[PDB]
Amino acid sequence: DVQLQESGPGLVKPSQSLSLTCTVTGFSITSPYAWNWIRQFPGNTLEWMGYISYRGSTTYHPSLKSRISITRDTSKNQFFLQLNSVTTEDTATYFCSSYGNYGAYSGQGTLVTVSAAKTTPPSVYPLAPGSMVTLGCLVKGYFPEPVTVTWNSGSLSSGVHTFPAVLQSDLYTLSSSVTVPSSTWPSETVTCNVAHPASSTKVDKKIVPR
Amino acid sequence: DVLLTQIPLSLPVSLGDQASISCRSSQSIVHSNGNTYLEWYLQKPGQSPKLLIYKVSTRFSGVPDRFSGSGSGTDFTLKISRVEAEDLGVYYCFQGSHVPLTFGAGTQLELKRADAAPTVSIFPPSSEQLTSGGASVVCFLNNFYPKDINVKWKIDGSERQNGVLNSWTDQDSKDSTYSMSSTLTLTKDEYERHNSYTCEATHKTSTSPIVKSFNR
Repeated sequence: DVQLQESGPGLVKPSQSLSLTCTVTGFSITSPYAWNWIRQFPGNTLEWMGYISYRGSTTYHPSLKSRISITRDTSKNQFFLQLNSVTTEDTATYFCSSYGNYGAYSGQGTLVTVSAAKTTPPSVYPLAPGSMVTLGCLVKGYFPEPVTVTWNSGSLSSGVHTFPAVLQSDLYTLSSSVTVPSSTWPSETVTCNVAHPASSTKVDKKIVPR
Repeated sequence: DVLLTQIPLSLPVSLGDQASISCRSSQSIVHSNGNTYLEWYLQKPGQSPKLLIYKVSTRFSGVPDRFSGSGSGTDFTLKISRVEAEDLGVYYCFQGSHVPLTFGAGTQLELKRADAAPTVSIFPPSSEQLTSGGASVVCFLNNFYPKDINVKWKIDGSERQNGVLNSWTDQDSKDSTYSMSSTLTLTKDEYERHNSYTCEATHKTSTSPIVKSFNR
C-alpha cells in the first residue's frame, strides 16, 4: 500500500552534483513528521543525511550542510535530494525514508556511483583446473556495476558461489565458481553466462579442459 | 554527535535460541519533548534496512512478538526470544533524538554450525587473458566455518602480497558456511618468469595449512 521510490542518475562524475527524487504513494508528504534521505556506503555504514518536515522546514547533518539541499513538491507528492561537490567517497546506496507515529517506511534504495570512468565491457575468462570438480569464471575490468553471472542459463544454481565485485582501479572485477560431480564434467557442458546491461554485453563462455 | 556502540558485532545463534543485542549511547537520547527516539532496524541480505522497534519498545506493523526492545538512559536492548531463519541479517540501532541522527555499526546475527575446513581450488591463468598481456591466478576457499581463515600465496617459495585481491560471500543460505575468492594479478611476463604457484588456507598456525598448487 504505502510505498517510497527513489529515482535518478545512477552514475555521476566527481565535482558534479547528484540529484535524487523520492515519489511517495499511499499518503501525503504533508503528513507528520520527517521525510529523510539516508545513505549506505559500499558494504558498510549507514549515515542520515537530512530531512524535510511535514511543514517544509529542513534539518541536515552538520558535515553535509553546505553541499546538501532537500526540497519538495507537495502537488507531485515528491521530495528531493541535491548533493553538490561530489567525490568518489559519495558512492553509496541512497534511500528515502518517512517517519511518524506509525513508525517508518523506506525506499528500496538507488545505488549512485561517483566515478570519472567510462563504460567498459567485462572480459570473461573460463577457469578450468590445471569425485567433485570446481570450475570458475573471471569477470574482469567492467564499469559500472552490475553484471549478472549464471551457469548453464540458470539450470545449475546448487553448488554456485558468486563473489562480490572488488574495485581496482576505476574498474570492477568478480569471480564465480561451480562445483559439479566429476562424472558430469567434461562429459556434459558447463557454461558461464555473463551479462553487462550498461554496455549491452551478453557473453557465454564454455569451460573446456586445458 | 551521539555515538551508538553495539555489543556484540557478531552474534552466532542456533535456530530456536534466544538472542540479545545491546546498544549503548555515548550520551542521553531524550528529546526536548520527553520521548526517546531509539529504533532498531533489520537489514536482510540484498534488501534495505526495515524498522522492527521504534520509540524504544513499540513494535512496527507486521513485526512478530518474539522481537522486543527495552532500555533507559544510555543502555538499550533488543531481544529475540526464539530465533527463526528469516531473522538473520544485520541489526542496527538508531537514535533520532539529537541532530545529527546516528546509527550503530550493525550486529551480524549469524547461524551457528560445526567447524568446516575450506575446499581450496587453484586455477592457472586462462589462455584468453594472456592474449592481452595479463595473467590472473585464481583461488577459491569454499564452504568453510567460522571466518577464522586466511589466504597465503607463494611463487617459487616466497610469499606474494602485491597484486592479491580478495572477496568474501555472506553466510550461505544452503549450509550456513562462508566462501572467499583470492586473485593474484600478474602481467603475462611476470607469470612466464616463475614456475610454482601456491594458494594456502591458513588458520592461526600452529596448524598445518590446506595447500593447492601448480607448476606452469
